[PDB]
Amino acid sequence: GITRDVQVPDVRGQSSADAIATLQNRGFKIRTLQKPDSTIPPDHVIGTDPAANTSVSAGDEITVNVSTGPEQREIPDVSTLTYAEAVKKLTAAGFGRFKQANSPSTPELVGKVIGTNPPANQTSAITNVVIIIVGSGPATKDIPDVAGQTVDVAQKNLNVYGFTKFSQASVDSPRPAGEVTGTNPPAGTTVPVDSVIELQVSKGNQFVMPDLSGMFWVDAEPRLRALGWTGMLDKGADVDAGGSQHNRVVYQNPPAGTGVNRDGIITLRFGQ
Repeated sequence: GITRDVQVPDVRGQSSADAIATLQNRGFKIRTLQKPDSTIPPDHVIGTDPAANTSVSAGDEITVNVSTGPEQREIPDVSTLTYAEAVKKLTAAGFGRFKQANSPSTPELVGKVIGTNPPANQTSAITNVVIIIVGSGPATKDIPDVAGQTVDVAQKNLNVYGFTKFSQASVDSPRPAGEVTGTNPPAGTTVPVDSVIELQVSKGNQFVMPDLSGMFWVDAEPRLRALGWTGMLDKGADVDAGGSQHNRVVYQNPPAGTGVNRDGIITLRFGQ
């Protein structure tokens, strides 16, 4: 006959709080089901389940249908070199709306994704499109080790790398003239190909002078002139000192057999 089960008053059409409050007061329990987006029944009670409207035992669980606000996704982080995973991630994020832009960038960002133009840690809508920019187009390269090679070879190596602008600075060195001492920037330094690279060149500024010891100046003179000597000649006073000194070279300031300065300055003396 009459059910000892109790029919539970419904209060749908108001709010979740009021509905739950009524049931909770009576000792009933509820189950709340959330669904993302408000295109489906809002979090406020518009409808309920007739379980409560039926005679049930006091202390049952009534299901309430709730929806949560608009769906947005926070953008997952991905390795910049892994564009495939990046696009995958936007796709797995719902929207899957992405653009790929290439921009000439600083050498370190070239070759990989730099990020997204909109904030990549923040939320984007499922209808929102994210433009992703990848660094492309380098005009920078790292200069190789170039020391011990000739200037001609050095400039050639630099030109091969695309460094068309070079300048060579020659400084005196024990190292022979022509050997590249090194470069202004060290090896491995990434620089623009359109930059002017400085090749520092060893300048020996020395050439070996042949023996002229104990000979006559009548021999010394044509020999020096013949070898293309052009410097400063020290001819002092003519001194009659005897046979040992007659037109004989007394000493040669730069020792025979070694390298003499680029000037070639020879100090020699003869008597008369």
